[PDB]
Amino acid sequence: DSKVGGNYNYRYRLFRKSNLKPFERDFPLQSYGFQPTNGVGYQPYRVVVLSFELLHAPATVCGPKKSTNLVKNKCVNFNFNGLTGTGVLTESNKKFLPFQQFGRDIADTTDAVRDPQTLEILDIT
Amino acid sequence: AYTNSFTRGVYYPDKVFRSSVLHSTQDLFLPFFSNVTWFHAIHKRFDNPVLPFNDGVYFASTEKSNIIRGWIFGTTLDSKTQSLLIVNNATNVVIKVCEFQFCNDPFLDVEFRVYSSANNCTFEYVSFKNLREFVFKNIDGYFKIYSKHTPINLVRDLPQGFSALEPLVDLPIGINITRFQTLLALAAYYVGYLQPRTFLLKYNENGTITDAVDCALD
Amino acid sequence: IKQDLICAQKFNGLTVLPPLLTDEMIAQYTSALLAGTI
Amino acid sequence: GKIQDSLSSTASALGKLQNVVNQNAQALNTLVKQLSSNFGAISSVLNDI
Ligand SMILES: *[C@@H]1O[C@H](CO)[C@@H](O)[C@H](O)[C@H]1NC(C)=O
Ligand SMILES: *[C@@H]1O[C@H](CO)[C@@H](O)[C@H](O)[C@H]1NC(C)=O
Ligand SMILES: *[C@@H]1O[C@H](CO)[C@@H](O)[C@H](O)[C@H]1NC(C)=O
Ligand SMILES: *[C@@H]1O[C@H](CO)[C@@H](O)[C@H](O)[C@H]1NC(C)=O
Ligand SMILES: *[C@@H]1O[C@H](CO)[C@@H](O)[C@H](O)[C@H]1NC(C)=O
Ligand SMILES: *[C@@H]1O[C@H](CO)[C@@H](O)[C@H](O)[C@H]1NC(C)=O
Repeated sequence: DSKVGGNYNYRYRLFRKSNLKPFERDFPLQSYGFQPTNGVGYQPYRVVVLSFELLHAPATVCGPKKSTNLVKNKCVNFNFNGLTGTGVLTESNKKFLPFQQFGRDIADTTDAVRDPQTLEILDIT
Repeated sequence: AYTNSFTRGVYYPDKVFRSSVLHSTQDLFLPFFSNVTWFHAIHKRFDNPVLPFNDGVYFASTEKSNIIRGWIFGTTLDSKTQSLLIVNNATNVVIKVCEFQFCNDPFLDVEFRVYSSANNCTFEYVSFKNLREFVFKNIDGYFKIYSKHTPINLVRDLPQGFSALEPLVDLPIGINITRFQTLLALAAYYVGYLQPRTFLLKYNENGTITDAVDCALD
Repeated sequence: IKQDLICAQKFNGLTVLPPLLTDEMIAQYTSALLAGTI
Repeated sequence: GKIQDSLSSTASALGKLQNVVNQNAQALNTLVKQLSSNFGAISSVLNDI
């Protein structure tokens, strides 16, 4: 991105009345002097920020891990969409509304989970 | 006009099931007994003004014959910036985020005279006797819509009762919203402004919250 | 015998031991003392 | 007999007892409630960390 003539298509906001709020987007706009002869620190550098948000909400994006057959009555190590723990899994009558996927106890600890493969609510003890 | 919002504006704050427990939660909720603004659809009266949208808004609609049919959200509403348009037309429900060019008075007829141009479209999806409670919220690029329907037999006021609100859809529109305007078909509709408040919710054994308490009402 | 607030307390390692003298032996002691007094 | 009606009528006469038992629960309650506290970390749950 450092054409010899000067890649002036890239530019930054030089002046602004006040500091902008986080994750906001908007002569106040001045072009970068990107040229191939520019030294280190002055060269063009591309930047990509992965701002993934992970509050307990239906997850949709994550890495390659093979799911396996779910077992009941026998307490095991478990990991549901990154939520790791250990306990027994039992059929639960606690009717999650169609948006709920996890349930938490008084101790801010998980006690009910909705399986990401079968839409069933299971109690963890 | 103004009306006392006796017991409304409450929604499930999170996606966690609880039962027989009192839970405290800080979230953008509608304060109880507030002066919600009242608009009418008579005969004569067809007011559809543009209302500011800050910190989320609670909408209530006492309707018969399905008069209220959508909403628009934006900050300029003149194609200079993006805008989110939600419509429930006679075939289906359509949501669409584009730099729409809007008319001064957008409305539907039983026509679709709501916008005149759609330059840059990014997100798109296509699917008194009644009362509809909605709570709209725009947080960090995600626009959440809570929605509940309830039968009523009342003439010209919001019923005095309690009913929790359940989320239906969350949209990654990511657009700047400052104002909004409801879409009418050619009933009554109340608008209230949400504030950051701490609440106390009473879950019953069935898990449906039955009572709500303010921490700062009095 | 655990097989709710009580269950939530218990699960985190906060267990309750039973008193040695159950209510029956306490009632027997009370009855004995009462009979002696009367 | 007056005692029998009194204990059948009022519930506060046994306050000195309930004040004990309630506290035994209440302290336990807050002893669990501190689990939700983060104490300055980025998350208050161990498995998350
Ligand atoms: C959103 O629009 C309003 C009104 O035009 C403006 O005051 C505000 O700065 C905008 N926010 C961002 C992040 O651009
Ligand atoms: C994923 O799970 C659902 C529900 O069990 C099932 O209907 C679907 O066929 C599954 N898809 C794949 C690719 O396994
Ligand atoms: C609501 O209306 C009453 C009566 O006119 C007025 O006294 C009060 O200040 C209003 N409150 C709000 C929040 O607008
Ligand atoms: C309703 O809106 C959808 C989406 O734009 C459109 O395809 C459909 O034709 C509309 N129906 C009517 C009756 O206008
Ligand atoms: C709308 O799209 C046109 C064509 O790509 C572009 O020139 C213009 O900058 C866009 N407007 C926006 C993104 O606000
Ligand atoms: C729970 O729902 C059942 C089924 O309608 C009902 O019989 C019962 O009274 C409800 N209990 C509570 C506390 O809401």
